[PDB]
Amino acid sequence: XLXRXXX
Amino acid sequence: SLYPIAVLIDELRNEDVQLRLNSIKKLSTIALALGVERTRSELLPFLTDTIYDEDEVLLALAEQLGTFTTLVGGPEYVHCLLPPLESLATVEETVVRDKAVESLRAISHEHSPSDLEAHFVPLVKRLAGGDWFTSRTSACGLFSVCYPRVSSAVKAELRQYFRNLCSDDTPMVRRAAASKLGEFAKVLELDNVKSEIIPMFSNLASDEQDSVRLLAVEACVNIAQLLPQEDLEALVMPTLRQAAEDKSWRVRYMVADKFTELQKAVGPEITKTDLVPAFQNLMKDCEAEVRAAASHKVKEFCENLSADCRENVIMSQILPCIKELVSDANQHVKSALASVIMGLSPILGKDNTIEHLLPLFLAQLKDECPEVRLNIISNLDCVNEVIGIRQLSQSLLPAIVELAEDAKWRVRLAIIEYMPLLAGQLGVEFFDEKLNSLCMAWLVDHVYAIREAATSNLKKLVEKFGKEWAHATIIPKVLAMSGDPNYLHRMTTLFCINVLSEVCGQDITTKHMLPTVLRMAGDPVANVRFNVAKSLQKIGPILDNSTLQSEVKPILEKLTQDQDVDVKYFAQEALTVLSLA
Amino acid sequence: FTKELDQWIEQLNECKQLSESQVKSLCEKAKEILTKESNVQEVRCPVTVCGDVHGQFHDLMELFRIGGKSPDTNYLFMGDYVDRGYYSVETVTLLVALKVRYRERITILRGNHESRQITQVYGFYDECLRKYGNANVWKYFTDLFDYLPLTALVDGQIFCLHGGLSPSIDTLDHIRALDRLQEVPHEGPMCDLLWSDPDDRGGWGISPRGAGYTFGQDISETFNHANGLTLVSRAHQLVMEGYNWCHDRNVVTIFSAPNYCYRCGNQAAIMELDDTLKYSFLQFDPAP
Ligand SMILES: [Mn+2]
Ligand SMILES: [Mn+2]
Repeated sequence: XLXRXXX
Repeated sequence: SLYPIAVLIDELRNEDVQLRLNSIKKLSTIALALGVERTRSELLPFLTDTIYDEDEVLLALAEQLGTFTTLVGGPEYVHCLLPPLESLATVEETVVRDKAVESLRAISHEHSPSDLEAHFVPLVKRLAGGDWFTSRTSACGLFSVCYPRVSSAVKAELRQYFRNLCSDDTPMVRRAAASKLGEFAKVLELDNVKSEIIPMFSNLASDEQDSVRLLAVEACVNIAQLLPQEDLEALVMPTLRQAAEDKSWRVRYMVADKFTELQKAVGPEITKTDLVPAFQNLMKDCEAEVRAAASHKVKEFCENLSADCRENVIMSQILPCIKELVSDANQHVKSALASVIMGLSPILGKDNTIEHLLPLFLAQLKDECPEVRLNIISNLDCVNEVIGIRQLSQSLLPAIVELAEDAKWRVRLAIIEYMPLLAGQLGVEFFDEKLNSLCMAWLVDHVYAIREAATSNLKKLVEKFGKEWAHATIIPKVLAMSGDPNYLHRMTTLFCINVLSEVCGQDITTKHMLPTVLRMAGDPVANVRFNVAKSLQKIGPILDNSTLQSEVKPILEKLTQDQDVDVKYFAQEALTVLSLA
Repeated sequence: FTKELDQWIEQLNECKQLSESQVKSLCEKAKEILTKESNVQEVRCPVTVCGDVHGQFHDLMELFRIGGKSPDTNYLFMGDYVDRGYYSVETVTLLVALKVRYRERITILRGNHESRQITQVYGFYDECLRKYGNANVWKYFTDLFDYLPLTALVDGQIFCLHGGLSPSIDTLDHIRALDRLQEVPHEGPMCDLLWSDPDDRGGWGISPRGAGYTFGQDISETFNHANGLTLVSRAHQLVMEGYNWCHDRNVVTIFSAPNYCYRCGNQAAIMELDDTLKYSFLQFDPAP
């Protein structure tokens, strides 16, 4: 979930 | 200056009449250059004054003056030594003041009774009644020595001054008096211990300053031994019971600290009556420092219980408290108890131990703080010699194995450490039967770190059972791994040979390990090929030179021709280090 | 020189960066060594295959604790050495260092993060500015990344690459036919290998990342059969369990950065391929 480029 | 003495002086620096230190040690020699006559008239005087804080010098001077009774004329002249010592006693650096006292105490016995009264006691008063404090602080250490030899009328004087020292306006002089109350007590005749000591003791025990109270606990041990058991209850116990309840945890800390000493000094009856309850209260103190100090005393206290009805107070008055402490919050506390708890086995019996102690032993053995469980693990002996090796193996071994195979490799790593302990503590015969397997298993664990752990752990087992046990119980199973298809395991073998060369000695290495090493030089996997070079370079210095020419040098030269880069490099390196190049 | 590398390595193992001077050098030779290797690097087992590391230096040290130390243990990293973690510089430099010291003990592949564009958005760029004082070390490493092999083949049976399969590549020759010496493109075969993701919808799909594609089981089966592969080994995707099987075991995901970005709470894993291509996984939490 950190940004879809990837948690 | 002048020359017989100017030798003591150091005319080369820039100080203030400072002395050559190495020379103040060659002091009892200048004492000969001039005779007794001139030692007294010129040497001592020169020493008395002329005191430039060189400390290291002042110290050697205080020590030296203690062994000068003869260089001055013998007993009839010891007092010639007082003046300079009195001086040093009232210095700054305590270390020196101490030495001064030790010496004054020493030569005290040289003074004739007549000279004590005539010269010694007077110095004691002047230090006691001194203005500055260090003077007073150091006076306290000089009462016990002169007290016995002087006259009835003078003793009294000595008691008065000592009294005045305990009630001194300063805490330090008071702590000092307190710390010497015991020895002074020990040399007065009963009646006076009852009439003068007790009151001083009572007073200091109820001191405004807890740094002073804290100290009356030790004085208590002494006064309590000097008195007949009947008088204890009236003259001491109330004061002692108060100390255990004292507002200051420091004071209570001291009671727990010197609990075993009080126990003996007070007798078994009072111990069952008064001390057992106090012990319970200390183990329940809100301050962890106190509980832990108290726990630390558990075994020693239980041993000293009247054989009479010992075993019953333990099960009824102590064991409960213990059960509580095993669950304590402070690991400082759990820690103290664990480092002595199983020592209760012999006192409680092989049956009581098994039904009551063994469970606690387990709790702590599976505690969080690996320190606490290590304390249990380092003290299995007495539990072992009490109950049987099997009755214990049956209560411990499940706990161990339980972890030797666990989730976290870190946890398993913890158990590998207990190995050389468990080993050398439960005996080789037990190790070959119930432990060896686990130790062999870890050699082939999935986690590298664990393998590495158990590898170097073999060395610590040989250091515990010897090169013979090794060649018969370990080298065999270890050498086997060289046939293993996994290279991670094949390398493990060489890693075990590398460490075992360190403690198996030139013979067992050359005959049983060197062969397997040399043989793997033709291993299909390059990582093994080069680690073999490295193993030769490791166990090389353990082999005699005939060996290093016959089969080592050849093998390495072969490897240097290997197709693999790293194998080449390590072979060359191996050679260049062994000198076989 | 060898004595020097050993030094640099010992240093880097204490998590101490090397100088700009030494990076420039370390990089110039690493280029030499890496040019000779191919888009489909041949790797002989035994070897341990690891996934993403992303500057999590201290977890990398935990990884060596678990699989053995280089050069004793052979290693194959499938890229993604930088960004996210707090120590991309120490990490990447150590690995490149190991590769220059031990060409045959380690193989390092290229991941989607071994690129100039994404390193300027996800860490590695700024960290370099912070640790050195200009963009030089970044330039050296990003240039070096261009020589990083796109794929590795272990014993002609196990195919390893950072991301995944490409609808514009069905043959290992196709891959050997690409020019890898260039920044990773936004699309195409080279891009797809480093950006695609296995999936549970059949055939090809739209990549939710904006690069490469998703591919279902049927696709892998075909790619494997056509190339004589026993299984496809990739990374690039956080997998809570550290490692993950899919496509009826034609594909396996291996993520080597535990508790990724120090926020997701995933395990990390590492795959051991022994002397016989027999595979075993080692899962591990973050080092304390
Ligand atoms: Mn990726
Ligand atoms: Mn990634």
